[PDB]
Amino acid sequence: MISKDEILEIFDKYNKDEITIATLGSHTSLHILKGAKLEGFSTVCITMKGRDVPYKRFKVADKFIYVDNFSDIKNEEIQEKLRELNSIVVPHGSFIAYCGLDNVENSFLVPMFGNRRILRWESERSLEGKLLREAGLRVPKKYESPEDIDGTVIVKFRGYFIASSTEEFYKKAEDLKKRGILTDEDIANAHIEEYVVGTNFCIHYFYSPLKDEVELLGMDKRYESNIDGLVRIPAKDQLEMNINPSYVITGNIPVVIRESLLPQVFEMGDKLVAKAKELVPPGMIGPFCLQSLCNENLELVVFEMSARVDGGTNSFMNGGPYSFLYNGEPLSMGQRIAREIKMALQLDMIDKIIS
Amino acid sequence: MISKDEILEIFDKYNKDEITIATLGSHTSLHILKGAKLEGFSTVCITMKGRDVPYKRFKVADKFIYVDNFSDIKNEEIQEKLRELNSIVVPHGSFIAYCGLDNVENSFLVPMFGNRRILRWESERSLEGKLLREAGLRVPKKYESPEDIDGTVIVKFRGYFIASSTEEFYKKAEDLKKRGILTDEDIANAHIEEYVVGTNFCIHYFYSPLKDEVELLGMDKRYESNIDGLVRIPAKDQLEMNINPSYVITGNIPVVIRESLLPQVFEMGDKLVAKAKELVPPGMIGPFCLQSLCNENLELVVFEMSARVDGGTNSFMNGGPYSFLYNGEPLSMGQRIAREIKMALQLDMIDKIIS
Amino acid sequence: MISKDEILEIFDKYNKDEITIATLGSHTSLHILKGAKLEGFSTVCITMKGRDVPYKRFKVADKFIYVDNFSDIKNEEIQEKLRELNSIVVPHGSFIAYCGLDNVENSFLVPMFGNRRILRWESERSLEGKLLREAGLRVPKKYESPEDIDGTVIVKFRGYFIASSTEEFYKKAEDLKKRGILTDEDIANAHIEEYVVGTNFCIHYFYSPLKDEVELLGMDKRYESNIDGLVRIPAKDQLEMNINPSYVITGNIPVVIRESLLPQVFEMGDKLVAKAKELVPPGMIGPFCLQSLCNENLELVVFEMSARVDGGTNSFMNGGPYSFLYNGEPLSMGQRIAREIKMALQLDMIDKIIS
Amino acid sequence: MISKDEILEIFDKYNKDEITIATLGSHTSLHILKGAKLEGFSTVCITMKGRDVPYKRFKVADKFIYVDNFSDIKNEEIQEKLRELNSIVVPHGSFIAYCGLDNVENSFLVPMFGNRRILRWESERSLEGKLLREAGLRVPKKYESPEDIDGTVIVKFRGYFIASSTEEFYKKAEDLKKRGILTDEDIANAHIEEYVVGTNFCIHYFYSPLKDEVELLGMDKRYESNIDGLVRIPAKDQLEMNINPSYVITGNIPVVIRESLLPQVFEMGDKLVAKAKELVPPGMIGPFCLQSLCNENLELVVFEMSARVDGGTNSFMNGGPYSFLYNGEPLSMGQRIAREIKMALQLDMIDKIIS
Amino acid sequence: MISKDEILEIFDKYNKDEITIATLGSHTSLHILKGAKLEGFSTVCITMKGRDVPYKRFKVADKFIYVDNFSDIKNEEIQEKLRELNSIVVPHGSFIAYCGLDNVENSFLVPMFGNRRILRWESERSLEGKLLREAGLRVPKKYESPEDIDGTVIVKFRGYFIASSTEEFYKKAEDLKKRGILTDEDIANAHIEEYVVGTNFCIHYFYSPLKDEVELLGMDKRYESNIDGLVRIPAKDQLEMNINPSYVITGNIPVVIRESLLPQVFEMGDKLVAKAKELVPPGMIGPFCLQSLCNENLELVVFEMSARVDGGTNSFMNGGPYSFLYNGEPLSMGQRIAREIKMALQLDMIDKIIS
Ligand SMILES: Nc1ncnc2c1ncn2[C@@H]1O[C@H](COP(=O)(O)OP(=O)(O)O)[C@@H](O)[C@H]1O
Ligand SMILES: Nc1ncnc2c1ncn2[C@@H]1O[C@H](COP(=O)(O)OP(=O)(O)O)[C@@H](O)[C@H]1O
Ligand SMILES: Nc1ncnc2c1ncn2[C@@H]1O[C@H](COP(=O)(O)OP(=O)(O)O)[C@@H](O)[C@H]1O
Ligand SMILES: Nc1ncnc2c1ncn2[C@@H]1O[C@H](COP(=O)(O)OP(=O)(O)O)[C@@H](O)[C@H]1O
Ligand SMILES: Nc1ncnc2c1ncn2[C@@H]1O[C@H](COP(=O)(O)OP(=O)(O)O)[C@@H](O)[C@H]1O
Ligand SMILES: NC(=O)c1ncn([C@@H]2O[C@H](COP(=O)(O)O)[C@@H](O)[C@H]2O)c1NC=O
Ligand SMILES: NC(=O)c1ncn([C@@H]2O[C@H](COP(=O)(O)O)[C@@H](O)[C@H]2O)c1NC=O
Ligand SMILES: NC(=O)c1ncn([C@@H]2O[C@H](COP(=O)(O)O)[C@@H](O)[C@H]2O)c1NC=O
Ligand SMILES: NC(=O)c1ncn([C@@H]2O[C@H](COP(=O)(O)O)[C@@H](O)[C@H]2O)c1NC=O
Ligand SMILES: NC(=O)c1ncn([C@@H]2O[C@H](COP(=O)(O)O)[C@@H](O)[C@H]2O)c1NC=O
Ligand SMILES: [Cl-]
Ligand SMILES: [Cl-]
Ligand SMILES: [Cl-]
Ligand SMILES: [Cl-]
Ligand SMILES: [Cl-]
Repeated sequence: MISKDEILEIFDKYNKDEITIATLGSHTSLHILKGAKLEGFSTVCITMKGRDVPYKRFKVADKFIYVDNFSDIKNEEIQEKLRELNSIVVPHGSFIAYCGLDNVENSFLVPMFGNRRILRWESERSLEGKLLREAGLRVPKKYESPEDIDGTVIVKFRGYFIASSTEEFYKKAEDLKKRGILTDEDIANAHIEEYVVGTNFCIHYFYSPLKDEVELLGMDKRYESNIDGLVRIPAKDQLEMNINPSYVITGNIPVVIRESLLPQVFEMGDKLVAKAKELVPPGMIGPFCLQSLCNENLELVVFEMSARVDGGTNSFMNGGPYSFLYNGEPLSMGQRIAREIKMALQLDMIDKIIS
Repeated sequence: MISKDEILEIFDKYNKDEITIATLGSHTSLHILKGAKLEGFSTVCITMKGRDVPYKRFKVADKFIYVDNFSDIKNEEIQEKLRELNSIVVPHGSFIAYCGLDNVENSFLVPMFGNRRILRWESERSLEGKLLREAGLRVPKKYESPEDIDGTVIVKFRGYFIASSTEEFYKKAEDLKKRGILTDEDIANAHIEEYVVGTNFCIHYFYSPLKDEVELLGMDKRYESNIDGLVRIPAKDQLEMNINPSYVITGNIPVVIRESLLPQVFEMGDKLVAKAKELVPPGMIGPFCLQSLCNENLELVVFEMSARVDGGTNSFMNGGPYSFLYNGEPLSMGQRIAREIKMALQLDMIDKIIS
Repeated sequence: MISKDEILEIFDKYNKDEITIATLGSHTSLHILKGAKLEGFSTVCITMKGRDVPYKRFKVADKFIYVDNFSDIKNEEIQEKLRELNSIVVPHGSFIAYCGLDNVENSFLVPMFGNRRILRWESERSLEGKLLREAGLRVPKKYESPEDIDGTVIVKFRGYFIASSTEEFYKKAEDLKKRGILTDEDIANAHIEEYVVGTNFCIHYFYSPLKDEVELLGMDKRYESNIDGLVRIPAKDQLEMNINPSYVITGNIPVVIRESLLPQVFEMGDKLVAKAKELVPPGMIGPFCLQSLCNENLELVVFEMSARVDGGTNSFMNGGPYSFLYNGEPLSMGQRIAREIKMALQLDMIDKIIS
Repeated sequence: MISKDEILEIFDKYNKDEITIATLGSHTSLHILKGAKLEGFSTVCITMKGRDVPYKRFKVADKFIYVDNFSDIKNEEIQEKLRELNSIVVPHGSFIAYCGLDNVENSFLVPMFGNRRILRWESERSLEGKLLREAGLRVPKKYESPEDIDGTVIVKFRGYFIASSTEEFYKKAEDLKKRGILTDEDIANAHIEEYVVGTNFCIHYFYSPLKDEVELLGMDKRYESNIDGLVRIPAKDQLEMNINPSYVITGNIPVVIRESLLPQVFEMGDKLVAKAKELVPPGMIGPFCLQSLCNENLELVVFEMSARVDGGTNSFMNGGPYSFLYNGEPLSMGQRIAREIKMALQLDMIDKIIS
Repeated sequence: MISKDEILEIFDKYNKDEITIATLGSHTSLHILKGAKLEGFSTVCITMKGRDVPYKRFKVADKFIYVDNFSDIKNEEIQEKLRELNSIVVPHGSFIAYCGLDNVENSFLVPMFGNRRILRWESERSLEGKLLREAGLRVPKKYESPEDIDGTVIVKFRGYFIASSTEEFYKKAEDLKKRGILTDEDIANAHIEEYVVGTNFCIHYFYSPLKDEVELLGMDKRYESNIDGLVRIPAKDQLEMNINPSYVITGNIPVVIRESLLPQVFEMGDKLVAKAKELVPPGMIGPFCLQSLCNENLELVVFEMSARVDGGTNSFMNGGPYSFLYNGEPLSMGQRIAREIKMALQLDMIDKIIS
């Protein structure tokens, strides 16, 4: 429901000499907050007892807003403190979850960097797939039912698994059932897709509304448990084990793509951005991620996407190979975001970047 | 054919107050170009429609020379524009390929950073092997024919494969034949070598003719498709698949060697450089790479080498652990190259570094 | 035996205007030395013929103390040169080994950064396990004998191996016996523990006595041979091989943890530090490492620890994502150590950091 | 005559990927050019034999356009080279003079940073005085004729002189006549004004059209010959001399104002800018200078002004006390100008800053 | 009256995770505030309508506390806002004046950087002279009455004047009387001292309680009106004028002393600091200034001193020749102060630096 005009009129009651930057103490905040500081902003970190330390030892947050549980960040109490601090909020991962995405779309009355509406088109696999499909991006083939399985597939609902046949599907579905990890409910709605075999590049872009431009900021590959520990076990020993792959994100590892694939990489960000404009105006605002896999035909296949800032950006908080190129600075995505805010304020174009 | 005296006399007609740096928009250019800019140079990027974007959004090239296809970079038209811009060319990967290595050795009349002649000793496995062998470097054992196969071997001609027996060789050779990936022609000339099992360090060195010194700039490990995606599949599931490993370079990942192996690492660069002096004078000039594997006996075995700048340097465009040590700067290899140029110009020693 | 008062009285005869920083040319020294230089210190590198080059080409050491073999660093001759240079020694890895840990605890009369006593609690698996256990840290389950083996286990004594049964244990123990890699002596004392399956984070902390605070400096994952080369071989091909995993450290790869796990990460450093205070006063001083594995339940399990600086810090000599956050500098662990020294000298608190 | 639309249509035929920055090798160019380089621009310096060295040894210009005499910079030949290089021209001091201000206002068909029209309102004392007067700025009292002289006055036409009476006026007018320094022509048009006695602050501002804001960049005091050498002679000795003060600008000396006078300083820039908008639209664009004198009542009296960049900015090419405050950078005025250009290009607002 | 224990107990109720730095928008604040920001602090500027602009355009203050008149900064309302923001106050010049020094010594209940008590020993010429005299510093000779005048003297009470005889004294005293500038009241209390003829060095020191050390930060020479404008008038013309010298501080100019005089310069800071310890414990804390004159015998004579930060530090907000030497940074005095605060907080030694 949340209107833009409704948000622009909250921002107007804002002391424009004292715009702070706020976000939740988790996910990507360290460099969101550090990046604000580096751009001259004072930073507000929503945190809680037990989860505050890293924001305290990294000296990255000027003001803390402590909650009892991160769940409370939907409360009017917290929204008020945030408005009283003239904070623009930088959403992420974790913020959407603890706040709840409905609360974010119509209950969270705090100005927010980026296109609010577009946060749903990422929460929903149908919307996400629509966008990537309509944008004209390579996605893994979808499979309506386990009977369609005609190659290796991955099956999504931690409870992930791999299958090369309909038979293998239920064999495994059953396994994860008789072990409590999967309920017949999840198994019914199971999303089955082509298992793309290749190299992982989670590619972090920044669309600048001010500059009307898609920028490449960086790239990481996921570091997942247990899978990445599983495959570090020799095949002989893996076969002697009764173990299921899990794919819990635990970290990220820096990587750079082959330079001749940047034209492809940029086109992918352009296309996505150009279609998101039509489907969810104003479209992709600020940071977004294409989580892709490079098959052996040097084709990047997008198996997931983020419409906010993605966790992999943590791999370059001190800047990386790509973010450096612009101005030879240790530029993080957090800071890149802070700059857009800064510059928008300075050109009186805050309406191009908040919602 | 291209003479040095012939090149020095092209460079003389050059406005020495306006030396630019040129290269082709691909492979390693981003930091070749950015590194020039950082050293005060104005940069020329040879590019083409559709492949130009990343050099435009990274603001890394002052002048573009657009071609219809990168193939045209052999044309006299392009050579002239380059000479008229007082450009020293920085070769790479991609440049050799689109230009063609014959054209580079006797048809490309533009001054070029590094030892021109030595670019062949990298194109040819016989020369390369000679050099590494004569330099005194550990290389994987070669195998004349599939009958000699007495361990695990890798077989080179994308169409790579692994074999642990003569039988397995043809079994697989056939596989890649009946699937169009390999023609009996490639299979006949198949290069078979010891499969070295260990950790990948692509080690980037810089020989400075001015300083007469081998420098360590950085290290990456290859990120290859589909192999690195293949091995991320659990053994159980891999066995249920009918899939062949491919080894297409798609990216690079930063790594540092165990410090006690740097003496070995430096000796390897010294030896290579000292033998390349005798075999292909003036020898290794500027950037070169030993693509090695560290076996469990902490011995680095070189399975490949580059005599120009290697793609892995992209892993440290914002500088890395090793390039930092010299002056605490975010030093890339591109910039290290620009500096040599700069300094050579300033000491009037351009003849120690171009050809 | 070495007393603190005994060490403080060596340091007093020191020219406090000329404190140098010394360490051994290996392990982590490059950034220990570079970090000293960056903090204004003059640096002393103990080296030897053939192992000196990298410290010479990296221009990181002001004075070399050449030995015939690194073994000699216990000699009174070397201790004297070091005292005459007013050097505080920064221990590491390699230093403990060549010097010998007994020699370090009671024969090495040179001031040393960090808690001397605590270097043993890392050399001994019983002490180490006590500390991690008492600190309240997750460790892999221990197994008294091969008969207790009831899951996958790893077995430690290069000569490492994996087992999923008592039968498999001896099958493999025998293998490594009949191949000379393992003697019945090692096999008897074999340490058997739960094979933790997950993502490797070697987490580098710095306890500051001055600031009384645990800082997070960085993280790497080990790059080991042959294992990490072994698992890069396709399962089908691995099965056709007769090859044993080895786990020789050859390098390190940068990684960042999922941000929501930093509270856990910091608590682990706090707990360790708080227990080391009681067990080995003054406790953990300066750099220490928890070498952990993140299981799929996002629990970090510590399978090893260093009480001095760990080799992985080499992954961020030009600084990393975490070290950056403090002051936006390319901060290495070597430099972080130099700073503590510097600052201790300046506040006249050298007794909080040497021993 | 020169139209804006006329200029915007020259700029359109410009390759927007290759905008260079050009100016004349003199006056303030060193930091105009260096500041461009630092912002990523390639720089064009118009120079001539004998006057080129400092731009060559400072490595500040990528391309030189040599003229026979700086006078030629009006020629169509030079305008074409400049248009072909996609150069935006940055006017100064010296450029106006050698080019001639008429040629600049209607004959110089090269895009130019800042408000073209406003360059006249600085060439003419009547316009200048109007502006400062209408802006509401303190100026020294004007004196119609030598008979009005009722205090100390300075008299302007090198040929300057000071008078405290009508009698003294002609006494001195005669002196400079019978010595050839002044012709009866100059003496007739002599401008006579109140001699303001106080401290010199030449205050360099930057109006940003993008940010719609007046910024304080720096301050210098003039270093003039012979006056500043004259007054360094003891009074006793000066009286024994027959010497006339001259006021030839030879250099500049850095100074900072008393902080409590910055509100006054900023108001002066605001007022000037706000009136220049009405009188000469778009008004003051970019760099301008109020050359003032602080009387003992802490009132700043403007005795001169520049509507382009003023020579004093040379006092802070490595940045100064005020330019630092914004981002802690060594920010020069040249660079501040380059940034505006850069940013205007990036927001597609080149029409707010060229003419 | 204000107690330390009384202040330490205000600071305890402070959120130690959110210490801000506050001061008054004037005098030296720009670099006090900027220096805080650079050290990670969030900054509070007390300002008022009309005087706020420079702190707004320099983006140097995160939070403004607007007053109706700077006088109000004594109000409990303002003290509360400041305590609620966890602000340590950095006194200066302007702050003492608007707040009133009595209010500062016993009515201003906000923690304050430096030794509170010592602010009086600077307000009073008797205390100041005692300190400089007892410290063992060269001061100009004092003159009890105009009859003692036996050389050139300067006479202090804007209303300053110079005299070389008793006769000249009253001649001039009368002049400034019959012109309203001096009342018989001021003339009675007139302070008469030796006119020291030499070069002005206002020398800015920083005593660090943490480091127990006097540091040299920088040096400026005063730029005063009308005197410095007066002496720029030729002697002949000055004699034709009826003008009185005034000495209103309007600005500052950077200068460096002859290096061989630094031993003297440092001794002067040591002595002052060592005597201030005895006379006003804890003594000189943080920034202080010796405003001296170098006579021709290379002896520095202190004619004034500041016990807080002096306005001349504005001459090096981007750092200067001396502040650079420590760490090669553009270190201002504001930042040097912020660092002491930072570091004191980090070593839990806030009691060594506040009062
Ligand atoms: N189509 C696919 N082919 C191969 N691996 C995949 C595919 N989709 C996902 N994965 C692996 O499983 C992990 C979880 O996938 P997914 O849940 O889609 O990403 P996320 O949970 O981060 O949105 C991915 O990081 C990737 O490594
Ligand atoms: N002797 C070998 N042992 C194991 N792996 C190898 C060997 N040679 C090559 N490889 C793997 O195959 C990839 C392709 O090898 P190669 O074609 O020699 O390198 P490039 O194509 O980059 O010159 C390498 O990056 C390496 O990972
Ligand atoms: N409990 C475990 N589970 C899985 N892998 C392990 C375990 N312990 C060690 N390893 C692997 O074997 C390597 C050697 O382990 P260890 O010898 O304990 O470390 P280090 O030799 O560096 O002290 C580790 O780097 C890790 O990759
Ligand atoms: N009204 C004045 N009172 C005192 N000095 C002045 C006055 N006007 C000019 N001067 C001095 O003479 C010099 C030349 O003045 P002017 O010619 O107006 O400046 P410019 O030539 O730089 O435009 C100035 O730099 C200043 O030092
Ligand atoms: N003893 C002296 N000899 C010569 N000049 C002096 C002397 N004392 C002060 N002055 C000049 O007069 C100015 C005002 O002096 P004073 O009022 O003592 O300093 P402040 O007002 O800054 O405390 C000084 O900046 C200096 O230039
Ligand atoms: N790559 C990362 O480091 C990363 N960390 C967290 N996420 C995502 O962030 C969301 C919330 O993060 P968390 O559980 O740490 O609060 C999760 O749905 C997870 O998919 C990540 N992935 C993408 O944002
Ligand atoms: N490591 C890398 O990122 C990398 N990228 C490209 N190359 C080599 O560069 C040559 C040309 O590169 P490309 O196909 O991107 O134009 C290829 O033969 C490839 O082996 C690479 N390897 C070595 O130069
Ligand atoms: N991770 C690393 O790069 C690393 N390099 C060396 N070490 C340890 O350092 C010790 C001595 O090192 P070296 O063998 O290079 O002299 C060894 O016991 C080894 O376990 C390492 N691991 C931990 O310190
Ligand atoms: N302050 C300076 O260094 C300075 N240098 C040159 N100017 C002005 O510049 C004009 C041209 O300079 P020049 O003679 O160096 O080419 C002159 O009218 C002179 O008044 C200066 N003053 C203002 O622009
Ligand atoms: N040197 C300077 O720039 C300077 N500016 C101001 N002061 C002193 O500061 C006090 C208050 O300053 P103000 O009048 O700008 O608010 C005055 O007594 C003046 O002597 C200065 N001198 C010493 O602090
Ligand atoms: Cl992102
Ligand atoms: Cl290379
Ligand atoms: Cl460590
Ligand atoms: Cl200006
Ligand atoms: Cl001071």
